[PDB]
Amino acid sequence: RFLKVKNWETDVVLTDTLHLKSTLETGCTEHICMGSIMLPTKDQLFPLAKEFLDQYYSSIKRFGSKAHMDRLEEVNKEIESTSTYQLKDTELIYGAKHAWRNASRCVGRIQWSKLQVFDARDCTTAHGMFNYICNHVKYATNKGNLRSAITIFPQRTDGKHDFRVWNSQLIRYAGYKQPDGSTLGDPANVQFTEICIQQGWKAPRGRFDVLPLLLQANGNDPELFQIPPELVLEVPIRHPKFDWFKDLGLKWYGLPAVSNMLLEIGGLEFSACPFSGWYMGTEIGVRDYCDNSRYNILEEVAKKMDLDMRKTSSLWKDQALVEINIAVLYSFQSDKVTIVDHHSATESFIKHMENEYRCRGGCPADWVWIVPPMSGSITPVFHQEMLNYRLTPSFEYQPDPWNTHVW
Amino acid sequence: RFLKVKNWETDVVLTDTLHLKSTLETGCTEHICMGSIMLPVRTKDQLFPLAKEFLDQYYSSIKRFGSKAHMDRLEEVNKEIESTSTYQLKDTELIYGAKHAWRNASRCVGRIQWSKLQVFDARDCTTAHGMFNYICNHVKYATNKGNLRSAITIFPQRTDGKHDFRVWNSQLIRYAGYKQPDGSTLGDPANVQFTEICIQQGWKAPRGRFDVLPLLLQANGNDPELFQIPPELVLEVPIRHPKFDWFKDLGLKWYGLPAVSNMLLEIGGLEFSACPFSGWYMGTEIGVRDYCDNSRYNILEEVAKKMDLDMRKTSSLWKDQALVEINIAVLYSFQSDKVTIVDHHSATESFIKHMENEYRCRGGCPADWVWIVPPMSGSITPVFHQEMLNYRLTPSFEYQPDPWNTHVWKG
Ligand code: HEM
Ligand code: HEM
Ligand SMILES: Cc1cc(N)nc(CCc2cncc([C@@H](CN)Cc3cc(C)cc(N)n3)c2)c1
Ligand SMILES: Cc1cc(N)nc(CCc2cncc([C@@H](CN)Cc3cc(C)cc(N)n3)c2)c1
Ligand SMILES: C[C@H](O)[C@H](O)[C@H]1CNc2nc(N)[nH]c(=O)c2N1
Ligand SMILES: C[C@H](O)[C@H](O)[C@H]1CNc2nc(N)[nH]c(=O)c2N1
Ligand SMILES: [Zn+2]
Repeated sequence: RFLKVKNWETDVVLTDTLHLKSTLETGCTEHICMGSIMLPTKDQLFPLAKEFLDQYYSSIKRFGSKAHMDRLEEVNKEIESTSTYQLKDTELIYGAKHAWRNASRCVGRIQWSKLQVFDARDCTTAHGMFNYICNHVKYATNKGNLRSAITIFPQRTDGKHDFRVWNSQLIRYAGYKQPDGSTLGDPANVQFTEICIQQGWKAPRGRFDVLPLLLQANGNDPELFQIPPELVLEVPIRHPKFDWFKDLGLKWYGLPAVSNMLLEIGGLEFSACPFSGWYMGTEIGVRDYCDNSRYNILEEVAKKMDLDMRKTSSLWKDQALVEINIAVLYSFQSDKVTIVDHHSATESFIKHMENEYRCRGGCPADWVWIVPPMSGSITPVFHQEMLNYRLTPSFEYQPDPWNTHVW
Repeated sequence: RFLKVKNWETDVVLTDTLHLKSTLETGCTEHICMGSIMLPVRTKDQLFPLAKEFLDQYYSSIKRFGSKAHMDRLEEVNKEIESTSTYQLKDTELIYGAKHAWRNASRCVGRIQWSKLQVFDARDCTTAHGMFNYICNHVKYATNKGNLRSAITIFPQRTDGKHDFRVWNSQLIRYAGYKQPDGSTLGDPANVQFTEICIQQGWKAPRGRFDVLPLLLQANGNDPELFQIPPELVLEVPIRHPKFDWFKDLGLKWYGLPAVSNMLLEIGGLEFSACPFSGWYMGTEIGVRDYCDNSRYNILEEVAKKMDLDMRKTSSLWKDQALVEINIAVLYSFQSDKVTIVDHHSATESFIKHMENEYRCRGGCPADWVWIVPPMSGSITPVFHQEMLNYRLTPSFEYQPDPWNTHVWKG
């Protein structure tokens, strides 16, 4: 019930006590570990509010104070009466920053306290949503000098009036299945693109078409908006040594921005809360470019490199993977767009974990996600034991809205 | 109940019912997942149900469940337990149990091979000298001049825990590590403590970078004794690279036979505390972990220097570049010497076909994703994208504490 984690490279042992405050369930039991599974009213609301306000007032050294008691007081009266409550600005910013601090799959949490929070709780239409998201995108992009941000739309009320961004990230490329049988563009986005054409988008039918946003205000049917083209910073991918690389015609966008998660703070649920930081190079160069079900380019790059593709044991895939990843990092750095390589990011995460252990008594961390998808054991996180558990405030996965929406 | 796992690359979904047979615990709870934690004297009482569970599995596997033969065997074991407090396995039961401990080993990517395992029954062994002879014969049979064959040698079971057989080596073949007064290490830093024990026990250390360690063997709870494996039985591979002619001059070599000797084999509640087992290497074990871990031979620097990579910024990915070349070299070397080895692409692809077969015929395949995914290039292997359920089935292999921590020295 007080637990140790050991680093097997360095022999450092840390004691975790923060897990005792874990709220939600993990999916695991005493009999089965589900560590690799991607997706494992008034009465309930008052304890969630209390738990949250206690942690808030504690964080500002005023736990137990008259101002603490008066606030539980007020939120209590407000729930009783209105059956929900409204967070104060300060509470909303604290909640959002802690939802990131608590994101156990996120390697970049050393940054967690430097998060610009945009309060869009006064938004009422999808046009208003579109405006807020363009401003978020412009602020966060900052001409390539990226800054972390979140934009928080109104909280769920009765569940019939949800705000949702239908897109999974604010910026993604379209996918279209061909007469050919194959797929042009990103195969991850084929279903979403169909909904877009079906809601009226005029698809340019190219390999790298930025999808339009599909926004849902107050439970209405979602509407389509194109992000101003000049606000989507993209990077053409070249290689520092291979002049033929540019000829593949690859590009990626600078801003990773998740838009389908649910932010939960003191029992309140913010179903549209797009957030963004900056990329770790492997995300584009290993996953986006090299997954077999994504742009799947390994074979072309290997062929251009003239490697022996006859046998798996020449490690042609591995060789080409490294080159692709050198090209991503080089292209972002040349164009001065913030990016971090997986060595430097995971080293920061170990420093972060030590800080959180020391100052907070723990850091929930999901090893399956924190260890990079290439070169795992040459990053320090591979060697680091991690305990995974769920603290609130949190970001939660929620089902695709086209499955929920009644039109 | 049914549990589902999905492959995110293929959309294949599998349904697991086998987890309903697990009883041992995971370390996890509804509140904490310990899936990345490395490590998360029995009464007649507990023993008969364990024996019964095993014999029932064994008899079902031979299509004789509930037979007279089955009922007779239960009766026999039952009487033996209450008369002598333990029992002895038949040879057929021992073979079945050892094959199943491998099939159940959720951290093992090589399990497509589980039903091909040569079992050496060393239960008539009584002394450390006899253990040495048996382990030499295992080495020679398993090596097979480079055409490696899986095998396991099983020493007598635990009785009161005061008479245990133990191999003190963590693997049958490993290199010595010596800590120098300046704080540097010569040879394999993973084996420094064990090397010091050997030297203390009277081993005359060559003090080179690749000295094969002597066996340190404990029979019947006695003080352990040192033995050197005949060097002609230790097959080694000098490591060279197919295009880089300077790679040979790094002076690297490795041994061909990976042979775990510190684990405990549990079969129907009996504990085999000395049960060395061996297969063949996946290239990354040597080329990623043994050579490139910072706490092991740690050669990335020197390799990238010779490749003249840009080393001033990690973002040149120099470490990744040198990593791939080292791994090509390990595989090229073993292949060129006709020593069995498997690359991580072939091995994971075979593993996925084994896992799907297991789901169809057995209702599941417990698998530890943290260990199954290779330590380089994880997501270009198909296991990265495969959801896995980890749970504990018996017969099984378990970790045990190192014997120098628990041994009562007789002197
Ligand atoms: C600032 C730089 C950041 C870096 C380098 C970074 C790094 C990453 C990486 C590599 C992942 C895994 C993504 C994947 O495999 O698809 C991730 C996941 C995540 N990060 Fe971050 N992060 C950053 C900022 C943020 C911010 C600003 C937030 C929230 C405010 C956030 C919350 C999350 C969440 C919730 C996940 C899990 C996403 C999912 O389940 O799909 N991160 N982080
Ligand atoms: C035949 C070829 C085999 C291959 C290619 C193979 C592959 C591997 C690999 C790569 C690991 C991880 C090793 C590590 O990270 O240190 C491993 C773990 C393991 N394998 Fe195998 N395996 C093989 C045969 C065997 C055999 C014959 C047995 C037992 C009869 C066995 C039982 C295990 C066990 C118990 C582990 C976990 C080891 C531990 O916790 O340290 N495997 N397997
Ligand atoms: C804020 C942020 C920063 C940063 N550097 N990178 C990101 C990546 C976000 C992301 C981009 N594409 C895909 C994803 C995937 C999981 N790889 C989304 C996903 C899918 C599924 C099935 C489950 C789940 N929890 N998450 C996530 C976000
Ligand atoms: C039979 C077999 C086949 C094959 N291809 N490879 C092997 C390798 C075995 C091995 C070699 N060095 C080191 C190990 C380590 C864990 N990396 C032993 C270990 C350490 C710790 C702390 C825990 C644990 N369960 N196991 C295991 C064995
Ligand atoms: C099945 C497995 O959980 C799934 O492939 C995971 C593995 N680790 C991951 N790690 C990160 N960072 N992102 C991911 O999408 C995944 N996918
Ligand atoms: C802390 C973490 O569990 C540890 O480094 C693990 C990760 N995965 C591994 N996987 C294999 N095959 N062998 C190992 O030693 C490890 N070590
Ligand atoms: Zn778990």
